[PDB]
Amino acid sequence: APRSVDWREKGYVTPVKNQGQCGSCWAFSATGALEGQMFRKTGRLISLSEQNLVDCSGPQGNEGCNGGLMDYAFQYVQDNGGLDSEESYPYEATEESCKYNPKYSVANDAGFVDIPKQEKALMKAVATVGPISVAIDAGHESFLFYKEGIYFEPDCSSEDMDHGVLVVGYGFESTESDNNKYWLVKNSWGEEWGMGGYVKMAKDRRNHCGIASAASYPTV
Ligand SMILES: *[C@@H](O)[C@H](CC(C)C)NC(=O)[C@@H](NS(=O)(=O)c1ccc(F)cc1)C(C)C
Repeated sequence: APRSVDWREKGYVTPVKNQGQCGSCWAFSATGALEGQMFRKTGRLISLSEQNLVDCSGPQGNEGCNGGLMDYAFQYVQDNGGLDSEESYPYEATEESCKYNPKYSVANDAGFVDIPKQEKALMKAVATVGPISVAIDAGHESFLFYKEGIYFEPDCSSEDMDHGVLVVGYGFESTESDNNKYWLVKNSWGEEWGMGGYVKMAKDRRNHCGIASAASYPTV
């Protein structure tokens, strides 16, 4: 792979969003990955509806504000034949009945790819595909309070992830030979969290916080 990647600079990434007090992280992770792949296919970046996924993707296994998986969201888009735009189907931070309208669909996918569970494969996918949906262990106050720099939490688990986010690139701080490496991660807690809503997460430390444990992207 390249030494560093940032897909924001290539037009693949919408602004940071805010899931509110709803356990819909998986929906924001899924729309981010689909936004990236639809841009790769068409050259147009269009913000996608998390509310459409929250309300409508139960049949694929999601549970609205009580949690879900990005792969189940990619399966819904395939099954349904579409996903509405954010503008047409705005986010309400609470589960409601399904109001999908095909007139306003702006995305589709034909399934998904699960990445092998290690960071060299994750890096290859980020470099060759675009932004990648991942699950991490975010369940520490250090993550809530993160401000800047490379996040490393001694008690992070590589097995027990609870929060879905989006890898948009990677790189290094300091001189290269220090191996001060990070994943560039878009969160869905608003731009006041973190570094404008982003976090750099420890890279190449044996899958810190599980970032390579449940990584995937949609096939468009
Ligand atoms: C993010 O907002 C979600 C918060 C949970 C506590 C509702 N996290 C998830 O949906 C996670 N998916 S899951 O399948 O692991 C899960 C975990 C705990 C739950 F209570 C429900 C579902 C995340 C890994 C996407």
